[PDB]
Amino acid sequence: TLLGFHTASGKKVKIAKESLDKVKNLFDGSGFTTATEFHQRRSEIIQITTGSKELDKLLQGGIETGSITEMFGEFRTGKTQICHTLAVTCQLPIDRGGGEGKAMYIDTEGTFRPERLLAVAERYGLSGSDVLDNVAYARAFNTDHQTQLLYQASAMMVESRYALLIVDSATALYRTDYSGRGELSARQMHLARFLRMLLRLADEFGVAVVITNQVVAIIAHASTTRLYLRKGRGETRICKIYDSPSLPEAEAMFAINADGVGDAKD
Amino acid sequence: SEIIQITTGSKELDKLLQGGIETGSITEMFGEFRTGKTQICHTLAVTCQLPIDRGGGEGKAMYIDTEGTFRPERLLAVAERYGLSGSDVLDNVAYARAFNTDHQTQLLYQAEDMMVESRYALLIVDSATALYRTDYSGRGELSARQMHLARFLRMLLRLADEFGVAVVITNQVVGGNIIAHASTTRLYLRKGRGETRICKIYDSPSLPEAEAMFAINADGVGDAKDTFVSPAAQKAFQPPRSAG
Ligand SMILES: Nc1ncnc2c1ncn2[C@@H]1O[C@H](COP(=O)(O)OP(=O)(O)O)[C@@H](O)[C@H]1O
Ligand SMILES: Nc1ncnc2c1ncn2[C@@H]1O[C@H](COP(=O)(O)OP(=O)(O)O)[C@@H](O)[C@H]1O
Ligand code: BEF
Ligand code: BEF
Repeated sequence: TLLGFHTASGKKVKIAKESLDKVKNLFDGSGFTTATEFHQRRSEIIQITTGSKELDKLLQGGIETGSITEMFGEFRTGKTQICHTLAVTCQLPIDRGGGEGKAMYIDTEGTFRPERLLAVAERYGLSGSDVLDNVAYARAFNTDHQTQLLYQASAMMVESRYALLIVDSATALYRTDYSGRGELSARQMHLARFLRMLLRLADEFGVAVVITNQVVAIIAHASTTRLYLRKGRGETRICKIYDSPSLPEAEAMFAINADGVGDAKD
Repeated sequence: SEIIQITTGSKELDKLLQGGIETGSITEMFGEFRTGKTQICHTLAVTCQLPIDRGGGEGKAMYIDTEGTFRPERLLAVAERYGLSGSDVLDNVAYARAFNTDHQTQLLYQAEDMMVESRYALLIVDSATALYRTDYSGRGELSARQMHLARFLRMLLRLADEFGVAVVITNQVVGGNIIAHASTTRLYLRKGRGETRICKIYDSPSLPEAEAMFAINADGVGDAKDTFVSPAAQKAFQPPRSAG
């Protein structure tokens, strides 16, 4: 039993046994409506801002809740920085572009820094002590611990209201392919079950699931929105819509300032 | 009733099918990812509301989605493309999301009564196999799930034969395939070079096995120019207005 889900401040998060028994039936009555009712229901989907105007205009609002957003790219392209920015912007009010919910950060590469959270909170004018208490951080060392963290996340999401679930490099613990053959099936199964559990959580709790994928120079669901991060010339970073059920392939520009994601300061 | 054929939005695809999607039978569209299955379904869900002279079916559309990829924005886009009022187009489409095989099967029971009440012309089952391809670890359940899919296809055939609706099911491609037996028309969608999307008549009792090219523009399919309740879905088929 490793360290479970702690907060960015360091204190341990305690879970009631009723919540554990309430989510064990998970991972195992809707009717016909007119397309107008469903289009209205999609207009009610809370979308979390990213701090960048051009990025929010590219996504027509921001990170959509209820689905999986997969940000992939090369090293030092802004995935972890965008995750740190979202982990604080999700606590903003709905009128300010937030989700009014706590954040959840599953780190697999040891690149979690509460200092960036404090910086972006000072940017948006929030209490630095409150934003660190509304972010449940958990470090994962292997795939089994990752899935156990997902189980603990399902247990936690019922007591308190969460709006964002971050999986920083979900493939970091899976891309340890030092073995020859054989593991390419078991690891694929584990990753597929992990993605399906993420989809189940996103559908059940309406939480925006944002996952990070390292690309050197997977089985994405049809509803998954895929973003590709690339470095341009200078500080200008380019985000492209690789695949989206509702958005066509387009590009936008953004930058990473000391306070997080923003527009390119030319 | 006489057989109506629905315009697919692409001239080459309409001439390939000698009119378009045939009603009363099953049309199985299968292919890889990002091949145009969901986009063709979205285009058909609006083109089936056109008058018979314009290549429509003069009936409401039914969209049973299983992957969360139903966007009425595409319907509004293709309705503006065909010059139809978006309100009447979105009001004549009954949408339902299925989460498991049991729900996907039970939705057709309600669909029967819905087609009894109001006139429907198109029943879309987007990824009818996605909930059945949940092999996961049970990659050999076979007859356990083969009997459920058999009853699902039997109900699809029953509805298509009784109400004369065009049943279009989507299949994802990477004991005997009962889908190949239950489906009359079979289209294979492949990705050529670039936006070159190749649609091939893989099997048809009347249409020859030929191929055609098409693309997915911002207004739908086109040619490369070289318990379970129902609220307002119970309303009758309202013919779409012009709004232009
Ligand atoms: N304290 C900081 N102030 C401003 N920019 C920073 C700071 N720390 C990192 N960055 C920027 O963020 C980028 C790091 O991206 P990161 O998200 O860590 O890559 P990855 O997606 O591989 O995790 C660097 O290019 C750097 O310019
Ligand atoms: N709004 C849009 N404008 C232009 N092209 C689009 C739009 N939405 C999707 N597309 C194109 O349609 C394709 C999606 O095909 P789709 O039918 O969703 O795949 P599948 O058959 O796996 O469901 C993408 O490759 C994309 O290029
Ligand atoms: F911290 Be990362 F995603 F490289
Ligand atoms: F939208 Be899919 F992949 F049918």
